[PDB]
Amino acid sequence: DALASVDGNNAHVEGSRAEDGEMKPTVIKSNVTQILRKVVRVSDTANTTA
Amino acid sequence: DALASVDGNNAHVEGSRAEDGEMKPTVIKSNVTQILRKVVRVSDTANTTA
Repeated sequence: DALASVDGNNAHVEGSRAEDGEMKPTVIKSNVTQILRKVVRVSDTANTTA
Repeated sequence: DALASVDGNNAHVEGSRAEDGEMKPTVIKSNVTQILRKVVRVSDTANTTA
């Protein structure tokens, strides 16, 4: 919700009222996860010795 | 029933997949009966003779 860059040169009289304020909303930024995987298969045949 | 015949070549690879195998069923032996009959007849006269 960064502020507004409408700084400008606002100058009004005292005996007056608002002129269409510019309230800005928020900004949503979303993301998504990622799957990681590691597999291991060992052959007990080649596992004869230690 | 009867166990599987001696294989001799029961050599399998290391870290391999379990083969489907082989399951032989049992044998149903069946027999039937036989009727034995012995007949005799004496005409009420040879039975009275001495």
